[PDB]
Amino acid sequence: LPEVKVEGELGGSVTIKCPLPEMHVRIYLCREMAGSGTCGTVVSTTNFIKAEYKGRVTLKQYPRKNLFLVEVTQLTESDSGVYACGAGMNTDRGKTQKVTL
Amino acid sequence: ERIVLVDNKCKCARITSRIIRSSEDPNEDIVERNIRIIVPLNNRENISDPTSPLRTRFVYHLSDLCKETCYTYDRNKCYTAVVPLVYGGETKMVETALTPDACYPD
Amino acid sequence: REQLNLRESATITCLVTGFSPADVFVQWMQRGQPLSPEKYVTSAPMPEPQAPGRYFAHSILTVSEEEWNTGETYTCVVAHEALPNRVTERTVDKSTGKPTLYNVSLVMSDTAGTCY
Amino acid sequence: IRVFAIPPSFASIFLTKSTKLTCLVTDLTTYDSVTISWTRQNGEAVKTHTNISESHPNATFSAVGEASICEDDWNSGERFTCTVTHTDLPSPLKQTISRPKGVALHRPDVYLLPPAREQLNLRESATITCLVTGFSPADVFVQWMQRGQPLSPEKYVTSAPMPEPQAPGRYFAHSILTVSEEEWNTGETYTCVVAHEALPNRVTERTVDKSTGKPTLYNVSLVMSDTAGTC
Amino acid sequence: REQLNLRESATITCLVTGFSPADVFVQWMQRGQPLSPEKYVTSAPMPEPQAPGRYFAHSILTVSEEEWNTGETYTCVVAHEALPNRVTERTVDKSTGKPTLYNVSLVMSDTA
Amino acid sequence: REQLNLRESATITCLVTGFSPADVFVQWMQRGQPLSPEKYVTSAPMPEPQAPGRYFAHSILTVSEEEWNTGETYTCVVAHEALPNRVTERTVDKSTGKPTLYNVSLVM
Amino acid sequence: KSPIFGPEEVNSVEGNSVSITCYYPPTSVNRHTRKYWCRQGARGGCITLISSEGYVSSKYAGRANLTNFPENGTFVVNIAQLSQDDSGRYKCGLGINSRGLSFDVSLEVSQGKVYTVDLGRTVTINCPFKTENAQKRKSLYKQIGLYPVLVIDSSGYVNPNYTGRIRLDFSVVINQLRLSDAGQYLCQASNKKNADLQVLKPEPELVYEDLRGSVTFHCALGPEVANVAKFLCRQSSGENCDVVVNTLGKRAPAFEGRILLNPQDKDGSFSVVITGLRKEDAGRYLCGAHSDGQLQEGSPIQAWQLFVNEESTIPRSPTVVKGVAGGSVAVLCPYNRKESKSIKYWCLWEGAQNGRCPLLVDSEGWVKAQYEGRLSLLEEPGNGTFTVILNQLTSRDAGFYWCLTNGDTLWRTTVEIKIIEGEPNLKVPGNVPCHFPCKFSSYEKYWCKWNNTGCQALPSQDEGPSKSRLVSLTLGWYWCGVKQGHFYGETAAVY
Ligand SMILES: *[C@@H]1O[C@H](CO)[C@@H](O[C@@H]2O[C@H](CO)[C@@H](O)[C@H](O)[C@H]2NC(C)=O)[C@H](O)[C@H]1NC(C)=O
Ligand SMILES: *[C@@H]1O[C@H](CO)[C@@H](O)[C@H](O)[C@H]1NC(C)=O
Ligand SMILES: *[C@@H]1O[C@H](CO)[C@@H](O)[C@H](O)[C@H]1NC(C)=O
Ligand SMILES: *[C@@H]1O[C@H](CO)[C@@H](O)[C@H](O)[C@H]1NC(C)=O
Repeated sequence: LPEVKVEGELGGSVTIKCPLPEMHVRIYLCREMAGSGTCGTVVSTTNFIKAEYKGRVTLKQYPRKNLFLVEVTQLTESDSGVYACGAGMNTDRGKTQKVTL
Repeated sequence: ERIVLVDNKCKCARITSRIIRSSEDPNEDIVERNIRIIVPLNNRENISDPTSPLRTRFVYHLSDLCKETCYTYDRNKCYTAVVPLVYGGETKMVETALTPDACYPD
Repeated sequence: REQLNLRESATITCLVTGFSPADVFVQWMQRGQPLSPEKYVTSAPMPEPQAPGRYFAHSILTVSEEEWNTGETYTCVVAHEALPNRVTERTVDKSTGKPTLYNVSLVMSDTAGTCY
Repeated sequence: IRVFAIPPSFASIFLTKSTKLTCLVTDLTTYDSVTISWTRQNGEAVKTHTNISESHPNATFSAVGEASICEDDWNSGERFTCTVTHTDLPSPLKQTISRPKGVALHRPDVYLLPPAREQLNLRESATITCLVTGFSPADVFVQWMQRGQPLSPEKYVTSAPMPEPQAPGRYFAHSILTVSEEEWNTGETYTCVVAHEALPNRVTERTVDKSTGKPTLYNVSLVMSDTAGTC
Repeated sequence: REQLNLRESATITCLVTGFSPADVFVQWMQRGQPLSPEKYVTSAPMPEPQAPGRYFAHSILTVSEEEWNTGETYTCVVAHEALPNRVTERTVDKSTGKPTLYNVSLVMSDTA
Repeated sequence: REQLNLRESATITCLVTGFSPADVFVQWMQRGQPLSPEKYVTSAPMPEPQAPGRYFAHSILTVSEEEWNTGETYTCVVAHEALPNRVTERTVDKSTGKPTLYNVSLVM
Repeated sequence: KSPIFGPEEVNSVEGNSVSITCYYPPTSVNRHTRKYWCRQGARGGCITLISSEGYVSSKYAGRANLTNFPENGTFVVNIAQLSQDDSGRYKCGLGINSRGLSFDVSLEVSQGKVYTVDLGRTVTINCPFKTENAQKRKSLYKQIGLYPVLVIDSSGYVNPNYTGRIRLDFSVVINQLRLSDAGQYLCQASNKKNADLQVLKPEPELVYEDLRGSVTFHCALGPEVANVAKFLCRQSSGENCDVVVNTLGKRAPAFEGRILLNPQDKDGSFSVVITGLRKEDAGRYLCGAHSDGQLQEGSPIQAWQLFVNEESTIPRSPTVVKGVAGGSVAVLCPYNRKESKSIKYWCLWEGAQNGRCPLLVDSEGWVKAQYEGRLSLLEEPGNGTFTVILNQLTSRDAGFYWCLTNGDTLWRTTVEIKIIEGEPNLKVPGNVPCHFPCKFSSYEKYWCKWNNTGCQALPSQDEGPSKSRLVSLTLGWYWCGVKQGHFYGETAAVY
């Protein structure tokens, strides 16, 4: 559980690296939900992308050394939560690649 | 009639479910959940390390159990540690048995 | 709960989302015995509005309320090309739904520590 | 002139893997004519001793014994003897040593009792006791280890097995360790390790320290969550 | 507390430590009347590896455990010269070591 | 506590301390009606060690242990000149002297 | 619950020693933990009365012993000098008292011419006669209401209660006694003399068996009753013998295939074998010949109290291995790793009651008529199991098959072969066709030359999927099957 500390301007873009166990059942990025304290998915292994983050993020899979990359095209200065990657059906406790912005 | 959902001996966490039939009809049967948890209260934080500090905070997330640091010794599992036993000049590392009932060689 | 209160019949629903490329045989088996095709009715797969490629489907199985009350498992099976073993048996029975009572017991003992 | 014959305890058989028989002669005149071979039940002997000292702190003679006996010989219990060659004795003296015969084999129970509250109030030193009750045969070997590695034997002082009051064939020892009260008050884990020929892996250990040993308060924090959780 | 669990017996230890002329005579008594001598056993005095002049002794009493959870008091009487009044007493009971605070804190949530 | 554990009887003490002159009257009454003189015994006044002018006194009431366990609320009354109304009553029972054993803190 | 099993209820007379044996699952922990015999005190938990670790109480001092038999998996507590005070509820178990793992034993001590016989057994009563008169008018007399209300007519007619089982001479012999028949009859010959009759229900012979295992009951009833049809109850709460197996032919529906019944021996002692025991098999099984079959009174019976451990070392065995008609199967039968095989007998079932298994194959290699050729047993997976195969999918083969061994722990694991007609996974009959689907082909399609002694692989088309497999013996019964390596997949029958 490591938490990458990234900074970028209003237009500055951030890339996120997470491990890929090659399971491919579900690998996902999760913004921290501060309004309730749990974790809410933003991108996963099936197209679901958040309405507030509509078409501003994408995922990339690499088998060379098992990369799952989140690329954010835009950035509306909205404080990015703890983008904790995880695997499996259970989002809340599948957390691993901790990232904060 | 209990359906034992889980029995985790790493944490003394047993979950069983039962449809108790209070009234003599349908749609009044209470479906239950009998979580039973035994707190060690004197076990160390590191169960296999005797000298570790005492464990005071016990966290139980019922999803990680329905499907790692343990809280209680499993009685069927042989827990051992290594201790130096210096006798003469010859210090020797020996395999002490933390749980002696379960650690007899077969 | 309302249709159970009505006292006539109950309908368990098997819903499959995703469904990349149509393709799915859904079978309803109870106690390992496949049930009659008359009882369970499936649906023609329609798309998803969350993703046009995605395809969802439903299949309802109706029984008497007493059969569900008894506790029979009636678990539905899904067969898709995507399927890892090429089948699923997702799960449900009366006593595995939302609970109404919780007596959590938290016994604390200074000489516990070796979980029987 | 003093001569003592000491049998090999189970601790020596376990840790050193060698059964050494010691017939020591001390506090006498020096002649350097010592050559002793430990004689078996018959006339033959195994080996000679080594490392005899021709000087003593009180300006006398000090001798030691040394042997290497195969362990099944000790298990069977054939009688052993030591006979002296030193010319100070007009007639050689024979010391008889052997293992007691077929006893039972119970296993110890180890209990650590922390220092009393009255002793802790004085802020001088606290005594922690290790009680070994229940064993059988009469040999047991207890070591103390302050938080980590071994305490040196000046500190504690275990007694000798002495038949338990009301349990016909079991025994009990007692080893007491004296420590500074701060040392006990900081919170150190003190461990008692017993080696016995009846335990699982011959050894076991029980540790106790400041807050485990008879604490005034229990401080817990159950934090159960996800009480629902699709199970 | 790990011996009472077995619910077999209870071994109470009287630790006299410190005396000079090693001659210490210890008895056990419960409710006045002295306990008969085949219950406890007393070790012979041994020098304290610490205090070079002093000596110590430990006397154990094995009582049936049910009795001991009846909160019965057992007292250790020890006699030695350096003792002001020539004797001294110590009393032990079921509640001699009871913890003062069971300070628990339960955090029950339905949200992970 | 030990006398209660023995279960045969129990003695309640009334320690009337720091009064002058020496004379004083001590009596007991459980519920309202004065307890019969054989039950309790009052000591004679004696000079208090610390305060030099004040003399203390004791009154012991012997009652059955089971009666004490029922919390019968006895009261020891003292009559003395220096008192404002010449009478002061103090009551005791099993309930009195029990601290807050259970301290539950429910928080939302 | 606790896998500990013992006598649910002992009883005895004062001053008589009692022996109480408690069974525990044999594991290293269970074999080396503390064995305790405690008394549930009315309010307060157990007070440990005796322990395996040399402890004995205030009482049980010189009266009691507690021996531990780890090999049997039991421990026996012996209590001598029983008294009326030593009656109540006790527990025998392992580990800590306040912990569960235990069994409850209810001990009751009863205050201390007599004839005591079991129910439904021969008994006879003597009544002294005055010889001064040749034969005074006498009959049988019963102890019911201070005056022998007519129990046998002086003319010799039998009472409706004691009908057709009494003979009188002074000796009176009655057989097939029910529980209510016995009594302290006062008989006169008028020279009144006392007598005593007692009937005792036979104590159950406790049998502690494992889940997914097998049990054997030995109904050694007396030869006399021997020829009367015999049966095997399963005693419920209220007196109703859910008859499981019957010599006459009755069969219990939820016990098909599995149960086998040995034929009666010279005497009258047959054994009943049950396999694949489950948690619902725990209960009192009552024997008893009395032609009808239903356990009815006035019949010699023998009792067993089976307890099925829910923590068993026996591994899971696939209960059914259904297969394609004309194809093949694979039956992996577990056995005790400790003791290796002697004879790997493999059987069938005649019925749910008779069910005499027909050893299709044996370690020697003898095969039955219809399975001559088309069946084999192939030891490996050696590590404590094996794999019996049966190719050429005939329908009739549907049923239950037992993986017998003549070692020690005789689990007779049972497997159900549900045959279903469908596409065959490998190709036909030689002369040499053979075919297995590409999905099934991830392994290594092989050929063996069939020998009832030992399957030996011989050359054929050894390539990739070719039409898929094939057989060639260019220059008997032969096999063309898939192999996993350690284990084995299906077969193929060529000539
Ligand atoms: C304490 O915890 C750690 C895990 O948090 C574990 O330590 C390793 O486990 C092996 C098991 O035998 C130990 O023998 C090794 O010594 C440990 N690795 C190391 C650091 O040596 C185990 O739970 C405990 N190990 C300790 C602290 O001795
Ligand atoms: C007791 O537990 C609470 C809650 O975890 C903690 O805040 C406190 O520091 C603990 N105190 C001690 C003495 O362990
Ligand atoms: C008691 O527990 C509470 C909460 O668990 C904690 O905040 C407090 O510090 C504890 N007190 C002591 C003396 O440990
Ligand atoms: C009892 O609980 C309340 C809750 O806040 C706390 O303030 C109080 O200090 C507690 N009492 C004691 C004696 O700790």
